[PDB]
Amino acid sequence: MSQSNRELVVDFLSYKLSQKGYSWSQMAAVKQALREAGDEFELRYRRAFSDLTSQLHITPGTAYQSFEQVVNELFRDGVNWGRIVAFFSFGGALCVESVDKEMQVLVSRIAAWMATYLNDHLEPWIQENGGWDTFVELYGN
Amino acid sequence: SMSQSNRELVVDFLSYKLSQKGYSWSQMAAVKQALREAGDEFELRYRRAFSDLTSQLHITPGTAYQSFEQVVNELFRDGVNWGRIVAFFSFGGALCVESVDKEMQVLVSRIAAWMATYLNDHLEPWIQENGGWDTFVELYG
Amino acid sequence: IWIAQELRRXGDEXNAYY
Amino acid sequence: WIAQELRRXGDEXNAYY
Repeated sequence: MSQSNRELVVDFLSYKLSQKGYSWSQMAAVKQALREAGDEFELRYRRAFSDLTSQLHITPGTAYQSFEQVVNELFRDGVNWGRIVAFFSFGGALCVESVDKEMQVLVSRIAAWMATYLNDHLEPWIQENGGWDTFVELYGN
Repeated sequence: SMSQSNRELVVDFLSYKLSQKGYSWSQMAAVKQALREAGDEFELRYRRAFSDLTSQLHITPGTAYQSFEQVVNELFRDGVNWGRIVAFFSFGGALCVESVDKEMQVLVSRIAAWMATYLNDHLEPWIQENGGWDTFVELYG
Repeated sequence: IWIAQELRRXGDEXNAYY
Repeated sequence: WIAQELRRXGDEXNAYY
Protein backbone atom coordinates (compact mmCIF):
# COMPACT_ATOMS: atom_id res chain seq x y z
CA MET A 1 0.00 0.00 0.00
CA SER A 2 3.07 2.27 0.21
CA GLN A 3 3.06 2.32 -3.61
CA SER A 4 -0.74 2.27 -4.06
CA ASN A 5 -1.13 5.44 -1.98
CA ARG A 6 1.74 7.01 -3.91
CA GLU A 7 -0.02 6.15 -7.21
CA LEU A 8 -3.29 7.70 -6.06
CA VAL A 9 -1.74 11.02 -5.10
CA VAL A 10 0.01 11.17 -8.47
CA ASP A 11 -3.08 10.37 -10.50
CA PHE A 12 -5.13 13.05 -8.74
CA LEU A 13 -2.41 15.75 -8.92
CA SER A 14 -1.96 14.97 -12.63
CA TYR A 15 -5.60 15.68 -13.23
CA LYS A 16 -5.67 18.97 -11.28
CA LEU A 17 -2.50 20.13 -13.05
CA SER A 18 -4.10 19.38 -16.43
CA GLN A 19 -7.24 21.37 -15.68
CA LYS A 20 -5.07 24.54 -15.63
CA GLY A 21 -3.07 23.63 -18.76
CA TYR A 22 -0.18 22.20 -16.73
CA SER A 23 1.13 18.63 -16.57
CA TRP A 24 2.68 16.24 -14.07
CA SER A 25 5.01 14.72 -16.63
CA GLN A 26 5.43 14.60 -20.40
CA MET A 27 3.73 11.22 -20.29
CA ALA A 28 0.85 12.62 -18.26
CA ALA A 29 0.40 15.30 -20.88
CA VAL A 30 0.19 12.73 -23.65
CA LYS A 31 -2.44 10.71 -21.78
CA GLN A 32 -4.58 13.76 -21.16
CA ALA A 33 -4.47 15.01 -24.77
CA LEU A 34 -5.24 11.49 -25.98
CA ARG A 35 -8.19 11.36 -23.56
CA GLU A 36 -9.59 14.64 -24.85
CA ALA A 37 -9.05 13.82 -28.53
CA GLY A 38 -10.76 10.48 -27.89
CA ASP A 39 -13.74 12.22 -26.28
CA GLU A 40 -13.97 14.73 -29.11
CA PHE A 41 -13.76 12.09 -31.84
CA GLU A 42 -16.53 10.07 -30.14
CA LEU A 43 -18.82 13.05 -29.50
CA ARG A 44 -18.50 14.13 -33.11
CA TYR A 45 -18.93 10.76 -34.81
CA ARG A 46 -21.08 8.79 -32.31
CA ARG A 47 -24.06 8.50 -34.67
CA ALA A 48 -22.02 7.87 -37.82
CA PHE A 49 -20.67 4.70 -36.19
CA SER A 50 -24.25 3.58 -35.40
CA ASP A 51 -24.19 -0.21 -34.94
CA LEU A 52 -20.89 -0.81 -36.76
CA THR A 53 -18.78 -2.10 -33.81
CA SER A 54 -21.53 -4.61 -33.01
CA GLN A 55 -21.29 -5.80 -36.67
CA LEU A 56 -17.77 -7.11 -35.94
CA HIS A 57 -19.17 -9.85 -33.71
CA ILE A 58 -16.50 -10.48 -31.12
CA THR A 59 -15.65 -13.86 -29.65
CA PRO A 60 -12.49 -14.86 -27.81
CA GLY A 61 -11.58 -16.96 -30.87
CA THR A 62 -12.09 -14.36 -33.58
CA ALA A 63 -11.23 -11.17 -31.69
CA TYR A 64 -7.57 -11.02 -32.78
CA GLN A 65 -8.38 -11.49 -36.46
CA SER A 66 -10.98 -8.78 -36.26
CA PHE A 67 -8.67 -6.38 -34.47
CA GLU A 68 -5.86 -7.16 -36.88
CA GLN A 69 -8.08 -6.80 -39.92
CA VAL A 70 -9.41 -3.36 -38.88
CA VAL A 71 -6.11 -1.75 -37.83
CA ASN A 72 -4.23 -3.07 -40.86
CA GLU A 73 -6.89 -1.56 -43.07
CA LEU A 74 -6.93 1.67 -41.03
CA PHE A 75 -3.20 2.28 -41.59
CA ARG A 76 -2.88 0.68 -45.03
CA ASP A 77 -1.92 3.84 -46.88
CA GLY A 78 -0.16 5.63 -44.04
CA VAL A 79 -0.33 7.22 -40.60
CA ASN A 80 -1.63 10.53 -39.34
CA TRP A 81 -2.56 11.64 -35.86
CA GLY A 82 -6.25 11.42 -36.65
CA ARG A 83 -5.85 7.79 -37.60
CA ILE A 84 -4.00 7.23 -34.31
CA VAL A 85 -6.89 8.74 -32.31
CA ALA A 86 -9.25 6.60 -34.38
CA PHE A 87 -7.11 3.58 -33.49
CA PHE A 88 -7.35 4.23 -29.73
CA SER A 89 -11.09 4.92 -29.81
CA PHE A 90 -11.66 1.67 -31.70
CA GLY A 91 -9.74 -0.18 -29.02
CA GLY A 92 -11.97 1.55 -26.51
CA ALA A 93 -15.09 0.35 -28.34
CA LEU A 94 -13.84 -3.25 -28.49
CA CYS A 95 -13.07 -3.34 -24.76
CA VAL A 96 -16.52 -1.97 -23.92
CA GLU A 97 -18.27 -4.41 -26.26
CA SER A 98 -16.24 -7.20 -24.67
CA VAL A 99 -17.40 -6.24 -21.20
CA ASP A 100 -21.02 -5.75 -22.29
CA LYS A 101 -21.12 -9.28 -23.76
CA GLU A 102 -19.41 -10.82 -20.70
CA MET A 103 -16.01 -11.43 -22.31
CA GLN A 104 -14.07 -9.31 -19.81
CA VAL A 105 -11.07 -11.60 -20.30
CA LEU A 106 -10.52 -9.95 -23.72
CA VAL A 107 -9.85 -6.49 -22.34
CA SER A 108 -6.28 -7.16 -21.14
CA ARG A 109 -5.57 -8.92 -24.43
CA ILE A 110 -6.87 -6.06 -26.55
CA ALA A 111 -4.60 -3.84 -24.46
CA ALA A 112 -1.65 -6.06 -25.41
CA TRP A 113 -2.62 -5.97 -29.10
CA MET A 114 -2.76 -2.21 -28.88
CA ALA A 115 0.61 -1.68 -27.16
CA THR A 116 2.35 -4.15 -29.46
CA TYR A 117 0.91 -2.46 -32.51
CA LEU A 118 2.01 0.88 -31.16
CA ASN A 119 5.56 -0.28 -30.50
CA ASP A 120 5.99 -2.11 -33.78
CA HIS A 121 4.01 -0.15 -36.35
CA LEU A 122 3.24 3.39 -35.20
CA GLU A 123 6.35 4.24 -33.15
CA PRO A 124 8.68 4.93 -36.10
CA TRP A 125 6.18 7.32 -37.66
CA ILE A 126 5.61 8.97 -34.29
CA GLN A 127 9.33 9.64 -33.82
CA GLU A 128 9.86 11.03 -37.32
CA ASN A 129 6.88 13.32 -36.76
CA GLY A 130 8.31 14.92 -33.65
CA GLY A 131 7.31 12.40 -31.01
CA TRP A 132 4.10 12.55 -29.02
CA ASP A 133 4.98 16.12 -28.01
CA THR A 134 3.97 17.19 -31.49
CA PHE A 135 0.60 15.53 -30.80
CA VAL A 136 0.11 17.21 -27.43
CA GLU A 137 0.91 20.67 -28.81
CA LEU A 138 -1.56 20.01 -31.65
CA TYR A 139 -4.43 18.17 -29.96
CA GLY A 140 -4.12 19.41 -26.39
CA ASN A 141 -6.24 22.21 -24.95
CA SER B 1 11.99 1.42 -22.80
CA MET B 2 9.43 3.31 -24.85
CA SER B 3 7.86 -0.16 -24.68
CA GLN B 4 6.71 0.15 -21.04
CA SER B 5 5.38 3.65 -21.74
CA ASN B 6 3.19 2.69 -24.68
CA ARG B 7 1.56 -0.02 -22.56
CA GLU B 8 0.99 2.66 -19.90
CA LEU B 9 -0.61 4.93 -22.49
CA VAL B 10 -2.84 2.14 -23.77
CA VAL B 11 -4.00 1.16 -20.29
CA ASP B 12 -4.71 4.76 -19.35
CA PHE B 13 -6.96 5.45 -22.33
CA LEU B 14 -8.80 2.11 -22.03
CA SER B 15 -9.32 2.73 -18.31
CA TYR B 16 -10.93 6.06 -19.08
CA LYS B 17 -13.32 4.72 -21.69
CA LEU B 18 -14.49 1.83 -19.48
CA SER B 19 -15.31 4.22 -16.64
CA GLN B 20 -17.42 6.34 -18.99
CA LYS B 21 -19.69 3.30 -19.41
CA GLY B 22 -19.78 2.28 -15.74
CA TYR B 23 -16.91 -0.21 -15.94
CA SER B 24 -13.45 -0.19 -14.46
CA TRP B 25 -9.99 -1.40 -15.41
CA SER B 26 -9.26 -2.32 -11.80
CA GLN B 27 -10.19 -1.52 -8.23
CA MET B 28 -7.51 1.15 -8.27
CA ALA B 29 -8.73 2.82 -11.49
CA ALA B 30 -12.13 3.00 -9.84
CA VAL B 31 -10.71 4.68 -6.74
CA LYS B 32 -8.76 7.21 -8.86
CA GLN B 33 -11.83 8.15 -10.90
CA ALA B 34 -14.14 8.57 -7.91
CA LEU B 35 -11.51 10.66 -6.16
CA ARG B 36 -11.12 12.83 -9.28
CA GLU B 37 -14.87 13.44 -9.36
CA ALA B 38 -14.90 14.08 -5.62
CA GLY B 39 -12.21 16.68 -6.18
CA ASP B 40 -14.04 18.51 -8.94
CA GLU B 41 -17.23 18.58 -6.84
CA PHE B 42 -15.49 19.83 -3.70
CA GLU B 43 -13.67 22.55 -5.63
CA LEU B 44 -16.89 23.71 -7.30
CA ARG B 45 -18.53 24.19 -3.92
CA TYR B 46 -15.66 25.57 -1.86
CA ARG B 47 -12.82 27.04 -4.01
CA ARG B 48 -13.22 30.44 -2.32
CA ALA B 49 -12.17 28.90 1.02
CA PHE B 50 -8.68 28.04 -0.24
CA SER B 51 -7.77 30.52 -2.99
CA ASP B 52 -4.62 32.65 -3.17
CA LEU B 53 -2.55 30.14 -1.21
CA THR B 54 0.88 31.45 -2.30
CA SER B 55 0.13 34.95 -1.03
CA GLN B 56 -1.67 33.72 2.08
CA LEU B 57 0.89 31.07 3.00
CA HIS B 58 3.94 32.96 1.68
CA ILE B 59 4.92 29.86 -0.27
CA THR B 60 8.55 29.40 -1.26
CA PRO B 61 10.18 26.04 -1.73
CA GLY B 62 12.05 26.37 1.54
CA THR B 63 8.98 27.25 3.63
CA ALA B 64 6.26 25.32 1.77
CA TYR B 65 6.45 22.15 3.86
CA GLN B 66 6.03 24.08 7.12
CA SER B 67 2.87 25.58 5.64
CA PHE B 68 1.59 22.26 4.24
CA GLU B 69 2.18 20.54 7.57
CA GLN B 70 0.43 23.31 9.51
CA VAL B 71 -2.73 23.32 7.37
CA VAL B 72 -3.04 19.53 7.12
CA ASN B 73 -2.48 19.13 10.86
CA GLU B 74 -5.25 21.57 11.66
CA LEU B 75 -7.48 19.86 9.08
CA PHE B 76 -7.26 16.46 10.78
CA ARG B 77 -6.65 17.88 14.27
CA ASP B 78 -9.73 16.35 15.88
CA GLY B 79 -10.17 13.39 13.56
CA VAL B 80 -10.72 12.05 10.07
CA ASN B 81 -13.67 11.56 7.74
CA TRP B 82 -13.99 11.06 3.99
CA GLY B 83 -14.91 14.69 3.46
CA ARG B 84 -11.73 15.91 5.11
CA ILE B 85 -9.72 13.40 3.10
CA VAL B 86 -11.23 14.92 -0.04
CA ALA B 87 -10.31 18.44 1.14
CA PHE B 88 -6.82 17.19 1.79
CA PHE B 89 -6.48 16.09 -1.82
CA SER B 90 -8.09 19.27 -3.11
CA PHE B 91 -5.70 21.36 -1.04
CA GLY B 92 -2.60 19.63 -2.33
CA GLY B 93 -4.04 19.90 -5.83
CA ALA B 94 -4.35 23.64 -5.58
CA LEU B 95 -1.03 24.10 -3.76
CA CYS B 96 0.56 22.36 -6.76
CA VAL B 97 -1.28 24.41 -9.43
CA GLU B 98 -0.50 27.75 -7.83
CA SER B 99 3.15 26.81 -7.33
CA VAL B 100 3.45 26.29 -11.07
CA ASP B 101 1.72 29.65 -11.64
CA LYS B 102 4.47 31.30 -9.63
CA GLU B 103 7.17 29.42 -11.57
CA MET B 104 7.94 27.11 -8.67
CA GLN B 105 7.50 23.81 -10.58
CA VAL B 106 10.06 22.22 -8.22
CA LEU B 107 7.36 22.00 -5.51
CA VAL B 108 4.99 19.66 -7.40
CA SER B 109 6.92 16.42 -6.86
CA ARG B 110 7.72 17.48 -3.29
CA ILE B 111 4.07 18.17 -2.42
CA ALA B 112 3.27 14.81 -4.04
CA ALA B 113 5.62 13.05 -1.66
CA TRP B 114 4.37 14.87 1.44
CA MET B 115 0.81 14.00 0.46
CA ALA B 116 1.71 10.37 -0.14
CA THR B 117 3.58 10.05 3.16
CA TYR B 118 0.80 11.72 5.16
CA LEU B 119 -1.83 9.56 3.46
CA ASN B 120 0.30 6.46 4.00
CA ASP B 121 1.23 7.33 7.60
CA HIS B 122 -1.87 9.09 9.01
CA LEU B 123 -4.89 8.52 6.77
CA GLU B 124 -4.52 4.85 5.84
CA PRO B 125 -5.33 3.27 9.25
CA TRP B 126 -8.60 5.18 9.44
CA ILE B 127 -9.33 4.23 5.82
CA GLN B 128 -8.72 0.55 6.56
CA GLU B 129 -11.13 0.61 9.52
CA ASN B 130 -13.83 2.56 7.73
CA GLY B 131 -14.45 0.18 4.88
CA GLY B 132 -11.43 1.00 2.72
CA TRP B 133 -11.46 2.99 -0.51
CA ASP B 134 -14.30 0.77 -1.75
CA THR B 135 -16.59 2.51 0.74
CA PHE B 136 -15.36 5.88 -0.49
CA VAL B 137 -16.23 4.88 -4.04
CA GLU B 138 -19.79 4.01 -2.94
CA LEU B 139 -20.35 7.28 -1.10
CA TYR B 140 -18.64 9.58 -3.62
CA GLY B 141 -18.41 9.94 -7.42
CA ILE C 1 -8.19 31.84 12.83
CA TRP C 2 -8.54 30.58 8.24
CA ILE C 3 -7.67 28.25 5.36
CA ALA C 4 -7.47 24.97 7.26
CA GLN C 5 -10.57 25.58 9.41
CA GLU C 6 -12.79 26.85 6.79
CA LEU C 7 -11.12 23.04 4.60
CA ARG C 8 -12.30 21.32 7.79
CA ARG C 9 -15.84 22.76 8.04
CA UNK C 10 -16.27 22.38 3.38
CA GLY C 11 -15.05 18.94 4.48
CA ASP C 12 -17.67 18.14 7.14
CA GLU C 13 -20.59 19.37 5.02
CA UNK C 14 -19.47 17.46 1.95
CA ASN C 15 -19.29 14.08 5.39
CA ALA C 16 -22.77 15.28 6.30
CA TYR C 17 -24.47 14.96 2.89
CA TYR C 18 -22.09 12.49 1.17
CA TRP D 1 -17.18 -0.84 -43.17
CA ILE D 2 -15.85 -0.01 -39.68
CA ALA D 3 -12.23 0.48 -40.80
CA GLN D 4 -12.79 2.62 -43.91
CA GLU D 5 -15.28 4.54 -42.22
CA LEU D 6 -12.17 4.98 -38.82
CA ARG D 7 -10.06 6.01 -41.78
CA ARG D 8 -12.32 8.53 -43.49
CA UNK D 9 -13.05 9.61 -39.12
CA GLY D 10 -9.32 9.97 -38.58
CA ASP D 11 -8.67 11.85 -41.83
CA GLU D 12 -11.23 14.58 -41.19
CA UNK D 13 -10.51 14.73 -37.46
CA ASN D 14 -6.30 15.36 -39.66
CA ALA D 15 -8.30 17.93 -41.67
CA TYR D 16 -9.61 19.55 -38.50
CA TYR D 17 -6.43 19.61 -36.46
